[PDB]
Formats: sequence, structure tokens, C-alpha cells
Amino acid sequence: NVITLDTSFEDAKTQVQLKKIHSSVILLYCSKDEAVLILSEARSLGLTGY
Amino acid sequence: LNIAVMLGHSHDVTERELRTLWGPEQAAGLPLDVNVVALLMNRTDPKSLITHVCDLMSGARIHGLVFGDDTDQEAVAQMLDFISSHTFVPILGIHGGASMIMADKDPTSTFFQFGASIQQQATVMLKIMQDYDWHVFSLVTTIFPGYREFISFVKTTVDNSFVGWDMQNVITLDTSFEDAKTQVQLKKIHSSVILLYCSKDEAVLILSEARSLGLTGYDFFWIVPSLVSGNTELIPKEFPSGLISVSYDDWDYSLEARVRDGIGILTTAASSMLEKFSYIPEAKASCYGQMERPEVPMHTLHPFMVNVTWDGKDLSFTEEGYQVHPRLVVIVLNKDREWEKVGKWENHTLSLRHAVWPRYKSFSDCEPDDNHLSIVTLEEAPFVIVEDIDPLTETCVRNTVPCRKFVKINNSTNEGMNV
Amino acid sequence: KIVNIGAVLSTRKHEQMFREAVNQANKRHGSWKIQLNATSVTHKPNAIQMALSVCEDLISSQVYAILVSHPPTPNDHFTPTPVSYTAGFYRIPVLGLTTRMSIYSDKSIHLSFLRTVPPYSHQSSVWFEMMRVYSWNHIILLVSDDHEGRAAQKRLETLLEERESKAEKVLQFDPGTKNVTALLMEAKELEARVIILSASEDDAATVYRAAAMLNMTGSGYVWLVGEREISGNALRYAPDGILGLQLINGKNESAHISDAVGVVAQAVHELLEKENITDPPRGCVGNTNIWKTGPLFKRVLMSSKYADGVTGRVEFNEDGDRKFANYSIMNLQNRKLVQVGIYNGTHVIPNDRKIIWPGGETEKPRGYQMSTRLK
Amino acid sequence: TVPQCCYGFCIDLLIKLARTMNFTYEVHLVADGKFGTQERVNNSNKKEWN
Ligand SMILES: *[C@@H]1O[C@H](CO)[C@@H](O)[C@H](O)[C@H]1NC(C)=O
Ligand SMILES: *[C@@H]1O[C@H](CO)[C@@H](O)[C@H](O)[C@H]1NC(C)=O
Ligand SMILES: *[C@@H]1O[C@H](CO)[C@@H](O)[C@H](O)[C@H]1NC(C)=O
Ligand SMILES: *[C@@H]1O[C@H](CO)[C@@H](O)[C@H](O)[C@H]1NC(C)=O
Ligand SMILES: *[C@@H]1O[C@H](CO)[C@@H](O)[C@H](O)[C@H]1NC(C)=O
Ligand SMILES: *[C@@H]1O[C@H](CO)[C@@H](O)[C@H](O)[C@H]1NC(C)=O
Repeated sequence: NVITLDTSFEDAKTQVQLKKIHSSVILLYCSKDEAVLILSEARSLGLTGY
Repeated sequence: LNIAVMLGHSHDVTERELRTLWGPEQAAGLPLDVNVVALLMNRTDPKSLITHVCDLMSGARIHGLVFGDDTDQEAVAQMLDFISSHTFVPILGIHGGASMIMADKDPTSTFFQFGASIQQQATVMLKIMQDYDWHVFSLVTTIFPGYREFISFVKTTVDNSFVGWDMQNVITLDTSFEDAKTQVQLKKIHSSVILLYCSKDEAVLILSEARSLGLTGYDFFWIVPSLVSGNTELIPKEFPSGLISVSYDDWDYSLEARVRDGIGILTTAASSMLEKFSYIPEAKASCYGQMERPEVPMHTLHPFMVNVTWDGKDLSFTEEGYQVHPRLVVIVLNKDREWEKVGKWENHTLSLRHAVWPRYKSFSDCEPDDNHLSIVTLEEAPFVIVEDIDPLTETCVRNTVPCRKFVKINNSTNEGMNV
Repeated sequence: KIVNIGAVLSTRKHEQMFREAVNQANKRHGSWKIQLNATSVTHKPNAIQMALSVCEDLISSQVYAILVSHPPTPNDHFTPTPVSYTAGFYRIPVLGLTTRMSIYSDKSIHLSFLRTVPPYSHQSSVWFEMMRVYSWNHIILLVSDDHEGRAAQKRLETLLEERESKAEKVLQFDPGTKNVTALLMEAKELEARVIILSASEDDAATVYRAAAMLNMTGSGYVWLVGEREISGNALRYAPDGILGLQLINGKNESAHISDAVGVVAQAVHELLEKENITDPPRGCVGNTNIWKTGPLFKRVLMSSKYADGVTGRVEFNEDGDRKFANYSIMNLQNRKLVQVGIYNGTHVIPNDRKIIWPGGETEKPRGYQMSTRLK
Repeated sequence: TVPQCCYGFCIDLLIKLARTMNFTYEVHLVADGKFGTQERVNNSNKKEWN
């Protein structure tokens, strides 16, 4: 199932949305500005593994 | 020869004094009758406590002191350590501030408390895991004094366990309020059963972070030790239900019931001393002074308090001083945030439950789910060969899912245990 | 904003010199505006009167930190347990000076105990550094049946787990045992020939005498001995070839206090810069509550760093004890202690003096031989 | 512990190993008489080998 980001700068529901991602290939249909923040959050969550 | 019992303002002084007087008069009258001095005092200050201990010691050489409390401060036991070290008098711990035990017993101390240590609850937790058939472990701890040896002990126990439990690396919280490394630490938790060897204040934050990360789902389970769930009437709003915990609260026992066991242990110790020696023990000339050298020519009471049996209840103690057969009842948080007794452990150090575990609804958040699909099966054709299990400290054969079946006891009674 | 920091000192001369030191440090930057009122309690070999004096001199005052010193007579143990036990009620951070016992390492025994002296278990780091710089692989451990010995053994095992090695055998002593021939023979019948000793002074002396009597002081037997096991009768009944340990400037009570009082004085104002604080109760009996700034003291003290101390930076580990303490590896030459290794932090610095070994060996031995005695 | 006299294929292999690998050995006998498995003793939750 596709997990979409409802509202930016939620800081509360973002972790709940990201908790459901358990895979090795992730598709990102976003823009540059919000994609930077999404990847920063993934780095904080350690989603940039091998 | 003389017994001193300290109480608080929870109950009335006169009825407590009458019950303490009636205690030794119930059965097994001692050859030398022991009196009781119950003082209603709530002043847990160390100076007041030591002055009272000195006054009791000066009171015709009291040979036994029962310490009670009603607060949650553990420093009362800390002062009791020094009191027992400098007075050399056997002291029994009752419900209250001294209920929780976390300090190693001093060699010169004569402590035999009713509380169970962490190692003594690890076996109960393992038996609970055996009963629930959960073979995945996830120990989330924090840097605290004495927890490294607890982790080593549980690792040795799981390694020596014949079941073969999965043991992932323990994720410990390095520094609190990091807000940056906490997510990195929590990303490594991928399991269904999580153990929390932490304190109440930091465990609240840990569970809040888990809720923010959604770790309180249907398949997720949590186990809470006695120290975290010590305050049964202090349930934070951030605590999800389904917390299977082990404790020795006053729901099945009372202060009178515990002091009865304490005075019984004292009577057994006195009988052992009379069987071995023939001289009545005496205290120091002063109550708290050290003008003369501190020496104890008489042998300590530790060897005499090993085979303590009272009315068929084996109240024995180990070399450290911990109990061998404690209470350690099983409690679990209900749907409406209440704790109920659903198990016991006094039966030959074995854990039995109520065979009721339907708590699966999400508590931290609101999200219904349907995962546990009940399946009905009959054993009449060569498609199901379900048999009994091998009593070899393991659930059953490998690569086989567990089930259950009602067993009828009598043709009239419809009660059936969920074996 | 009036704080009255108490102290527990040994003698009147100490009470005067340390009071002068804190008065001088009051104006040595640190705090601002007014300063703290210092007071001291003399060390007494009795318990009741000492506790009463502590209550009447510190609790009645505005104490935020307690200075506890070593007993005046080193012959007796006289562990400062009661002060920590009393401070546990209100989470009062006490400041140990030279209490090197491992009982105070964990905060489970003492709720609020902080010291500037590393515990006995911290010698495991020195031993591990020596093994890693001298290429030691097989090591056996001999620790007595004491809490400090068990803590040292646990620390050694945990620190040795990094190399994924394993100790051959572990031997246990007793607090008063005299006949150690069985365990000595058990240690002899092993591949390793390096022994770590960590016990009381009398037990260490007795086991060393037994080893000397049973030809364990010969060539090819390197001995690792702690700090407290080289003094007393050890320096009299122990020949050369012993690698002891000593703390640099660790026994200087005045030097330790001159840094501890400044640290606590700065920490008081650091906490004052934070939100409101809770004052200690006036009467020793009359208030059974607990401080709310207790954890705050630990939080503001663990991350605190002070480079103005005599011994350099003063950092506190997870247990609140001294971190990166200046160790000095000792060596006995003709019954004279010679400084060889310098260990400030995670680094050993050998000196120009040659490291002698038992049996008159000028080269480093090893216990890697199997002796072709496989049963 | 009377002195017996054992010989066989395994002992011949041991002799060859001792000759080719600088070994001096004294052979013993099993007191229990079993290869060794998991037995049950006091505190049965501990894996002790026989
Ligand atoms: C410091 O406090 C003690 C106890 O309250 C008091 O006796 C003493 O006079 C104070 N110091 C000064 C300089 O007033
Ligand atoms: C010490 O114990 C051993 C037993 O291993 C015995 O042979 C020896 O005589 C004992 N020595 C003393 C002094 O008791
Ligand atoms: C130590 O060994 C030497 C020779 O190996 C021997 O001469 C000496 O007697 C031994 N020491 C003792 C105390 O027996
Ligand atoms: C402690 O250090 C001071 C300052 O260097 C020094 O004057 C004093 O002699 C030292 N004390 C001892 C016992 O060495
Ligand atoms: C500690 O010793 C090491 C030796 O390797 C040295 O590099 C370092 O500068 C020393 N640090 C201090 C603070 O003296
Ligand atoms: C080891 O074996 C060799 C055979 O090549 C022999 O020459 C030598 O003497 C042996 N050494 C010992 C100590 O047995």
C-alpha cells in the first residue's frame, strides 16, 4: 500500500506514516524541497542503510 | 526475647497492637514468650528512625525489629542497612518504602526480606514466555547501576534454556533527551515482545516514543518488572494496556499477614538457636555508640535461618538473603487501565495463569485490527496427528504451531482446562 | 540566594586549611555576587555522635553538596557509608575524595554518591591497555569473594569481550583464608603464566607468600598486582618483578579539594541559572519529602567539564566517578618502587628504565606454550 | 584407577599424530561411560555436560 504524507511540518504524524515502511526499494513522488526534509527524517530514522 | 514492630498511620494503633499481641499466641507457643511494641509513627526521617531504633534497643534488649512503612522512599531501607550493620539484630522487611530491594546485602547485615530480586523474577518472566509460546526477545534497557549483571544473567539463562529462544542484541538508551540518537537506537527494535528494564520516569518517555513510532500494535507485547509497576494507583495516560507484570502487592496479603510470617520466621530462628546454642543473645552495651571495638563473638543467625518452615510454608532464604519461594503474582493492565491478578508463582516455583489473554485492542492509539483468526479443527481423519507434548523444559517438537483443547474431568462437571 | 555548603573533614588543621582554600576560591571567578557559607564536621570513629553532628551542621543549613574525606587512620577501613545513606533521602550529591572502594561505584548501593577517585574496578582498563600494548592473549583471573572483586571480574570480562577472547580459569578467595595451595596448584597447571591479583591486603600478602614458597616467583611468571596490594607487608615480603599501579596525585587531599570545591561552587550557579530549586528542610526531623532537583544535579554534573583542576580535566563517567584518571605503572627494583608506565587516559607511556621480570629476565616472557601435556 | 591396556585404530591414529606433531600423552578412560549429552541435575535450567 502507498503511504502518503498528508501535511508537511506535522512532526507528529510523520513518524506514524514512516513506521509502516519496511522494504529495500522506496519510491518518492515528491518535490526537491520536501524530499530533502523526507530524506533528513529517514537519516534520523536510519533508512539510508546498505 | 523481645520483638519490636513499626507501623504507620494507614490503620489504627490499638488494633495493630492487639493483633501483634495475638500473633505469637495463635499457635506454637515459644518456650520464652516474646512481646510486641507497636508505635504509630510516620516520621521516616533518618534521625527519627535511628533515635527510635536506639530507644527500642535500650528497651530491655530487643532481639528483633520489624520495620514497616507507608511511603515509596527507598532510603528507609538504606538507613536500615547501616542500622543492622551497627546493631547486629535480625530485621524483617514489610510492605512500604523498603519493599523494593536493589542493593547487594552486606556481609555483616542480617536481612531476610519478602521482596524478590531481579534474578528471581527472570525465571518467572521466562515461564510466562514459555506459557505464551513467544520465542522472540527484545530487551530495551538503559544505563543503570546493577543492570549489566542482570543482562549477563538473562543472556546466560536464555543460552542455557533448552527451548532455544531468539536473542537479539539489547538496545540500551545511552543518554536521555538526545532527540537525535533516540530514533537511531529505536530503529533496531523489530520484534513482538519487548522487555523494559528501566525506571518509571524514563519508561514513560520510552513508551511515549514507542507510541509516536507506533510500537504498541496488536502483535506487540510488553513485560513490566515489579519496580516499574510498583505504584499500582499511579497509571500514566501514556501507558498502553496489556502490561503483564509480576509483583507482590497487598491484593492477596495484608500487613498483618506479612508480620505473621515474619514472627513465624523469628520463632523458627529462635528455635534453631536454642537447638544449637544455649545462651540468649545480647546486644552491645550502647545502642548506637562505638566506644568499644565492634565484634560479634556469637555466631551469626544466617545459618540458623536457612531451613525456615512454618505450617508447611517453606519460607527459606538463600545465602544472600533473598527468598526462595516468594509470592510474585502475575498482573496485567486491563482495558480500562486497571491491574488484576491473573497468576501465581508460590506453587513450587512454578508459574500458572488464568488461561485468559484476549487483550489485543490498540490502547495508545485507536486502530482496530483483525489478526488472530481462530481456527476450529477436529481430530478424526489422517490429516491431524496432534498429540501430547514432551515434558523436557520445552514447548514441543520443532517447526510445529501450538494449539489447545478442552479436557473433561468428570461426566457431570463441564469445567475444562485449556491444556 | 544564600547557600551554605557543608563538609566532613578529618581534623581541625584540615578544617582550617580547607576553609581558607574555599574562602580563596570564592573570589576565583566561578560564582557571582555573594558566595557560599562553608562549614565542616570532624571525623569521628563513632556513628551516633557523628550523625548528630552532621544533622546539626549540614541539614539545618542550605547544603547542596557534601565534602567527605578519608578516615584519619588508614589502618581501619571505616567506609563512608552513613553519609551517603543519609544523603540518599534528598538525593544530596556527596563528593568523595579518596574512597576507592567498588561499593560506591554503582548508584544502587548509594543513591547519590559522587567521587573524584576511580574505583578499584577501573584497574581493569589499565590491565587491558597493558595486555594490548604487551601482546597478551591468555589471562587467568584470581579475585576474592567480595563485591569489589566480583565487580572487577565483571568489568574485566566486559572489557575483554571486545577482542572476543576468553579467560582460562577464574579462582576465588575468601575474606580470611590462609591455605590457598589447592587454587595455587590449579593456577600452576594451566597454559597461561600471568596472574591478576585483586583482593584485600592481608589476603594478597598471604597468597604472595604461598606463591613464593611454591616456586611461583621464578622466570616466566609475570604478575599483575593492584594498587592496594603492593603496600603494607607486600613491599616487605615481595621481591622484584612486580608491576604495581599507583594514581598520580590521587592521594593529595588538598589538591583534590581545591578542584572539587570550585566544581561544586560553579555547579551551584549553573543550577541557579536554571529554574527554581528546592531548599533542604531546616529541622532534621519534620520533613519526609524528597528533592525535585536531585536528578537535575546529576544531569548538570555528568556533562560538566572543568579544565582548571590540578589534575587537568575532571570528567564524570556514567557511574559519576572519575574518568581518565592519571595512573602510574610501578615496578620494584631492589625493593625500591620505580616509575615506568604513565597512564593519563587510554594511553600508556613507558619510560627509559628497563622493565625487569621475575627470575632476572631482561626480555618480555609469554605463556603461549602448551607444554605437550594434553590429557 | 588401575592401569589397563587399550589399543585400536583410534589409538594408532593418536600414536601417528604424536609422532608427527611432537606430542606426549597419557590416555584416560571415561568415568561415566557415555559420549555425553544434556542431563538433568539440581537447577535443571542449566545446560551441564557429562
Ligand atoms: C554558616 O552556617 C552556620 C550554620 O547555620 C553558622 O553557624 C555560621 O555562623 C555560618 N557562617 C557565618 C560566617 O555566619
Ligand atoms: C592445605 O590444603 C591441602 C589440600 O589440598 C593440604 O594438603 C595441605 O596440608 C593444607 N595445608 C595447610 C597448612 O592446612
Ligand atoms: C624450586 O625449584 C628448584 C629447582 O627447580 C628447587 O631447587 C627448589 O627447592 C624449589 N623451591 C622449593 C621451595 O622447593
Ligand atoms: C599537593 O599539591 C600541592 C600543589 O602542587 C603541593 O604543594 C603539595 O605538596 C601536594 N601534597 C603532597 C602530599 O604532595
Ligand atoms: C595523555 O597521554 C597521551 C599519550 O598518548 C597524550 O597524547 C595526551 O596529550 C595526554 N593528554 C593529556 C591531557 O595530558
Ligand atoms: C620434536 O620432533 C622432532 C622431529 O622432527 C624432534 O627432532 C624433536 O626432538 C622433538 N622435540 C621435542 C621437544 O619432543
